Amino acid sequence: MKKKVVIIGGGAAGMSAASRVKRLKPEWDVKVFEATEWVSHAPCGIPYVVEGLSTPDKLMAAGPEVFIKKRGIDLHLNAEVIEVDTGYVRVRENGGEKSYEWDYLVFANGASPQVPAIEGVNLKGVFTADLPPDALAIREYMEKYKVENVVIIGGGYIGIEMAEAFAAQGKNVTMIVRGERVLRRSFDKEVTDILEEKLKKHVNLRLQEITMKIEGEERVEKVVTDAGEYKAELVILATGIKPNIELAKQLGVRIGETGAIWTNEKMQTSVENVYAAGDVAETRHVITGRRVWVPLAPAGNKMGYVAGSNIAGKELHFPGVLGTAVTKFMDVEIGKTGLTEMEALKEGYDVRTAFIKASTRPAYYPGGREIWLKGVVDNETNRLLGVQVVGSDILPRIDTAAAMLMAGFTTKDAFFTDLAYAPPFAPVWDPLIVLARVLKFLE
Amino acid sequence: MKKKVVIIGGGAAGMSAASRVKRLKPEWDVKVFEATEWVSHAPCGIPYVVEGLSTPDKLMAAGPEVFIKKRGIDLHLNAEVIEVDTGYVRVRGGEKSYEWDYLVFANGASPQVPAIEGVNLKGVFTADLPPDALAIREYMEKYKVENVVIIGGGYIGIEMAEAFAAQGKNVTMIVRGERVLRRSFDKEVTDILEEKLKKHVNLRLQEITMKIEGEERVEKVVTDAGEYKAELVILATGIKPNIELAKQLGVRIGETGAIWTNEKMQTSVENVYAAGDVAETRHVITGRRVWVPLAPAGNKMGYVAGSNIAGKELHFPGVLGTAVTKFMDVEIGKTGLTEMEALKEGYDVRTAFIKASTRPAYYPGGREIWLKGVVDNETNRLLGVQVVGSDILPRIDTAAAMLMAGFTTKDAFFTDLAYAPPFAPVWDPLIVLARVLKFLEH
Ligand SMILES: Cc1cc2nc3c(=O)[nH]c(=O)nc-3n(C[C@H](O)[C@H](O)[C@H](O)COP(=O)(O)OP(=O)(O)OC[C@H]3O[C@@H](n4cnc5c(N)ncnc54)[C@H](O)[C@@H]3O)c2cc1C
Ligand SMILES: Cc1cc2nc3c(=O)[nH]c(=O)nc-3n(C[C@H](O)[C@H](O)[C@H](O)COP(=O)(O)OP(=O)(O)OC[C@H]3O[C@@H](n4cnc5c(N)ncnc54)[C@H](O)[C@@H]3O)c2cc1C
Ligand SMILES: CC(C)(COP(=O)(O)OP(=O)(O)OC[C@H]1O[C@@H](n2cnc3c(N)ncnc32)[C@H](O)[C@@H]1OP(=O)(O)O)[C@@H](O)C(=O)NCCC(=O)NCCS
Ligand SMILES: CC(C)(COP(=O)(O)OP(=O)(O)OC[C@H]1O[C@@H](n2cnc3c(N)ncnc32)[C@H](O)[C@@H]1OP(=O)(O)O)[C@@H](O)C(=O)NCCC(=O)NCCS
Repeated sequence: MKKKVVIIGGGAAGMSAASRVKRLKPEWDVKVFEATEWVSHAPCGIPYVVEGLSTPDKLMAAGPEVFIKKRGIDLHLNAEVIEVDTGYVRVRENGGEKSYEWDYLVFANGASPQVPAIEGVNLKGVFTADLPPDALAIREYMEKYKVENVVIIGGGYIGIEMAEAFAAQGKNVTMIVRGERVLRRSFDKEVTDILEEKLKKHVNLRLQEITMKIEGEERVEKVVTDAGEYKAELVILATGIKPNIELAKQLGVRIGETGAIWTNEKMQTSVENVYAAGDVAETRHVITGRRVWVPLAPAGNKMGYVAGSNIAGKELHFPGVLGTAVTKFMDVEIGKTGLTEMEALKEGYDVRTAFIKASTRPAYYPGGREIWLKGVVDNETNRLLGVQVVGSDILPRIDTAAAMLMAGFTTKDAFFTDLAYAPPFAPVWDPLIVLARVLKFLE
Repeated sequence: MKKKVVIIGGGAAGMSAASRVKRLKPEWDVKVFEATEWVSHAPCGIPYVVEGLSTPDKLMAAGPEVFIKKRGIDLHLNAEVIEVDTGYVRVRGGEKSYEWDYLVFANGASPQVPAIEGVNLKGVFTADLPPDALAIREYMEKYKVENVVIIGGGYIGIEMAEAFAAQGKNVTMIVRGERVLRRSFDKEVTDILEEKLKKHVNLRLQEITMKIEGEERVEKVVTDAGEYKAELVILATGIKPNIELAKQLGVRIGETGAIWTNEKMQTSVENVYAAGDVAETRHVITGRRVWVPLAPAGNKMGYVAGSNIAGKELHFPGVLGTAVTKFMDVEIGKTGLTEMEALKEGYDVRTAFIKASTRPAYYPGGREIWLKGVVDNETNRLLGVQVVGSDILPRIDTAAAMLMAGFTTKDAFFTDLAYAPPFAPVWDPLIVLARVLKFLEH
């Protein structure tokens, strides 16, 4: 008969799972509790609302009424799950604080930014960019106060996307990076260097620097590091994120080695009838089989879909991820899929690599631009372990490579794949195919 | 020890194979005979040189000296192979014979000549090799051309129409069929390109051209429907493989009309290979033999043939029929089988046709993109994908990989495809397509 399903969080994962369950079991009572006023939202668009490319209401996919009226999901907004135990959840709503039973539970509860323990992080003008309310706050601050110098702490992709959003508004932007290069955790050097030459020109890039303090009157005026000081009337916090596991721990939910919630292929946790999905959830790597945490949106959506399916008695397996990701600074596109040279080495693979430059068009169609590719290959199988791409028109290479990795293509398999050619689209030898030829499969 | 290798034709296929052989066997005598002055040339760029996007010398990649001096290939330009027999080739001024131990037909395909009167008037052109682009340019400089007429609704017709429309000319398209590209795509896909095409070109469907009229020069085109003022005509009513020399050697011709080959690109005659637009190949999905005269396949075939000639065994799996082109801002392409082709092949099929956007609603510049999918009901495998609108390349190339590997609808759904707001919407259109199908179980 009928069950009560409860879902914690109204991001991509939560809504994916709610939609899916209700879709499969219309007669079921599917409740969602979302702490904010925002549902079906894209934190991925925050830099572009901040940059001013978009109005803040566009961050919402559909109307909460679509979920409630049209799809029949008992959506509670401004509802924080504060306690959780086996079969129960405790929630605060009208002010008021009330308990609800559940037969199935989903943690779709995301991840929030790491708070670096330096003094003055709580000044007015210090911001983290994680949910849509952050975009509103940043906009209202800049309207109330004249912000001219901005300082970004962190060289991850969020740092970079945020830097772009302020540089594009004519601001003086300074980036503080602990590492020897940007994005050093997720990409190899010869790839990140290409984005850096560009970044360095539009941003004061400060490598190998540890921020000690944020100083300021009623709110932020300066940032002090182990090297120098930097004028700043706005600070963007983005020094990594961590999964929101505190409620899970209350239920004794197994936490994976990554820090995120352990799941299997069906997105089940260690606790029966309890699932986890999205940025909170640890998953599987398609190439290594190791468990890994990749808090991105497409995976998050799929996990939600998968969890819902299984909750509703329709067995379905998530194979895992490839770590596929893309972003851009100005006209410089950057992305990967599969393992970097570093990751593959860490995993004990016997690897060979290649790094090549090519063009996006033939020399007889104009507008051809530079594109660079790095490939990583297991010497014992000739299989592609990963691909990194930087320059322009990278998406078809990344998406195509991703398919290839899903299927375990070799260098020879890639070479003979029937990829498309017309002069307006690409050069006669696709850059991905050139890469494949470079390595040259053998034995 | 050393062998004499001879290669007929200096297009993509010929040069691919010559480079490859010489690369593997530097001590071998590798001769190429190319009828024109052009080597390593791209007929694919002719519309854009005609449109004026490019100067005509950019149709050649590296100088002929790169091949001769730098790579050591005995390249003969302005050399037509006129006769061929077992072990010999006859070439032309001057006419002399050369021995061969291995032979490659890299000999392309030339346009079908429709047998209507006046096709040989000044101003009537075919667009197949680079000299054609030069001829078309010099004609337009010498004579004022204002009305252009294109015969044929294939991709060449369409690319040529764009090249004349973009120059402000009055362009009229005569098409025998009920729609453009009707041979290679389904209706609900071609219709999207047509709504656009119809606005910048006088599109005349279901019309058979009877006559080209003129004095010394073309002035008009007459069809079964009306007449059309015209000072320049493009004929693009299909192409056919150049097999006449092959027949002289008794080379097996496939059911398609092109030269039969196997995976190693060998013909029915020992030590004789074929590569490129002249060659019939294999279909990766159906296993049927098929002719797809396109450039990437042509290059690969050349590479494969060379490898095997030089004692390094290598197999070409075949093609998917992947292809893309564009009219103005309307991109069009496919990979794998259309609904029509799949039905012709006896598959039990289901399909889907969806519209999506290239960005999320919060990043601007999002445009419309439509996808058709064809799926075998007994395996859930993708048989083909068709795409029209904008930003189609990542869908087509990705789908192509998927077809190479035999992905199902579920395999596609769970593929880790990329997302950022500047690149695509949260649900990639390819993934939406896959979901639409829905993996069914017995
Ligand atoms: C600036 C930025 C840029 C990004 N860019 C990209 C990109 O380019 N590409 C990409 O693939 N991914 C990107 N991501 C990641 C992407 O936004 C997430 O992976 C995706 O939103 C995951 O959805 P989710 O539901 O798992 O978690 P989230 O979307 O983070 O949302 C979780 C929700 O749960 C709610 N919640 C938390 N605790 C409670 C509680 N106790 N009670 C009730 N509700 C609660 C929160 O209010 C929150 O709204 C980006 C993220 C950020 C912050
Ligand atoms: C207008 C047009 C647009 C195109 N657009 C696309 C596209 O968008 N995408 C795509 O993938 N493909 C396209 N193609 C196809 C592509 O150009 C060919 O597949 C490719 O050039 C094949 O190379 P090939 O050497 O096999 O044949 P070809 O390139 O035709 O070259 C064969 C050569 O052999 C020579 N030859 C012939 N007979 C003799 C003889 N007796 N002796 C000596 N030499 C001889 C010819 O002079 C010719 O140069 C297009 C073709 C045309 C004409
Ligand atoms: C949209 C959403 C809530 C997930 O719910 P969903 O209903 O599974 O997603 P969709 O709205 O695409 O799917 C609706 C249904 O219509 C179908 N559909 C029909 N025509 C379609 C078309 N032209 N395009 C897309 N989907 C179509 C879908 O395939 C799906 O099928 P189903 O009925 O078998 O489930 C979720 O993706 C979401 O929260 N999105 C916005 C926020 C976001 O993802 N941002 C994350 C961080 S950037
Ligand atoms: C170029 C052509 C002659 C084939 O020659 P090829 O040697 O097979 O291909 P390339 O010249 O690209 O390869 C040269 C070598 O350097 C390498 N290389 C080429 N470009 C490279 C790059 N950008 N970065 C790194 N390495 C590269 C290749 O891997 C190749 O390796 P090999 O030494 O193992 O052979 C053939 O493709 C051709 O005729 N092209 C012109 C025709 C055309 O483009 N269009 C035809 C119809 S539109």
